Amino acid sequence: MTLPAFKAYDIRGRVPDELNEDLARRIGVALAAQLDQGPVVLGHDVRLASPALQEALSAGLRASGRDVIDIGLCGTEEVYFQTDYLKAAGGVMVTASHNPMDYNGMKLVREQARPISSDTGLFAIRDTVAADTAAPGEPTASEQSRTDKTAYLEHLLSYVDRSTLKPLKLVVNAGNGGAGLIVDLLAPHLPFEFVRVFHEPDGNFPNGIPNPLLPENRDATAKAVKDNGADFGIAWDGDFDRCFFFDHTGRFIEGYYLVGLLAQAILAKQPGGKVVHDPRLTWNTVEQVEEAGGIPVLCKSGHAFIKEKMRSENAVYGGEMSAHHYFREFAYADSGMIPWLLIAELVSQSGRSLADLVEARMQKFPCSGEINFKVADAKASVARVMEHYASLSPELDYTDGISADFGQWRFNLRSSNTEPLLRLNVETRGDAALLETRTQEISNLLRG
Ligand SMILES: O=P([O-])(O)O[C@H]1O[C@H](COP(=O)(O)O)[C@@H](O)[C@H](O)[C@H]1O
Ligand SMILES: [Mg+2]
Repeated sequence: MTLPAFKAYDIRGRVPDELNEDLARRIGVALAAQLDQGPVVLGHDVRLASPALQEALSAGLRASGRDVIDIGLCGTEEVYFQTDYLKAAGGVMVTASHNPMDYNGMKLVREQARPISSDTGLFAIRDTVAADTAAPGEPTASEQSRTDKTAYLEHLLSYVDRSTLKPLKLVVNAGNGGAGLIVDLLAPHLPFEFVRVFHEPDGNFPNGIPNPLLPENRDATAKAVKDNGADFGIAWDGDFDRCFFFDHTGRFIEGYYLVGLLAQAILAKQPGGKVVHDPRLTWNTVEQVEEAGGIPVLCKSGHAFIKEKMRSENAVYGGEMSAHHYFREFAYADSGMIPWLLIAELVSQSGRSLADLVEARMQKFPCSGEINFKVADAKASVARVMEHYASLSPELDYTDGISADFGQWRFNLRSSNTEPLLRLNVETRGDAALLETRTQEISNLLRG
């Protein structure tokens, strides 16, 4: 067989059977053989096993003559940022992001924080690790501790005009992951009044694993916003490369609408820029990008496709509906911090609530949300859907699965690249009734 921890985009498995210190050391050795010359940045999240896995990675890297730059406990985006900023050969973040207690993992990047994925080196590393029975060598390179965050913090703050910010009251919910450290380092430089929820880093996760999409976790941010009259609320996953927004009513804002909102915010600073978006939900993003004078660029779903497209297009911003936001100035990488700073600046400058910034867009382009289906035969299920709709002659696009545009409504239906699932997204032109009837019709076809 093959090591199951090696996934499409990263390494993730249960400790110690799928991932352990020995495997981590072998990954470090194998990674050294894949990178161009230079040092390697290492960081880790709040999980209990994360430091020991990073230490093993470092031991393997240094046995292979790689200098290591230890940036310590951090968010994933800090590995991306420091890898690029320090002109490193590559970087590894030790993290399980949002997963359970017995699980950990790694996200690997090369120069300029370019992704290393299954077909761009990650499976090559897997195969090297799988066959490596060599004795651990001893270190031939050094490790340096670089825990200064100053350049990262300055970079984050450079996205906003601090003189235009208003003293908004913001709920912030780190979910006992790592985001609170950065909020607290940014706070002396911002006028906001923070209401801190689940703020302390705690790898035992007393308040639940850090996954703001779980309704019970969602409600903790919503309640804090409502009870404190906050302007909005922000929650992060554990490694804080995703952020999640709650308006002043406590309503969680579906991520689709943030792509168009953030695109408009960025285009005010970089006029005429290209904006990359995914194919799942599109109409609102295309319109808002064009209305702000930008050029929208359709791209297959997945961070590696989006980053590659942004690079080839010099795109200023790219966004996925699923809370991933990528910024050219940030080494084309995703940040869970830049988005809320941009939104706080937009609320401050415009005098409009976050609710009102999105309300008309949500009415104009209602969407189903991503609905997942585990079916007996995905290919037969997809064929049942396409046969049912054939007589309507939709405009079809195979950029990523099947996109079908019927005029007043459209869907995207695709197989996940990460799990054996079918994923459905539907949207309409301002018609909630059509959205529901079509979503239910497709759902019935898929399950039949
Ligand atoms: O959810 P994550 O953090 O693993 O995120 C990863 O998988 C997601 C879902 O991919 P798919 O729909 O093909 O399964 C991608 O959108 C995302 O860019 C990628 O970083
Ligand atoms: Mg994450």
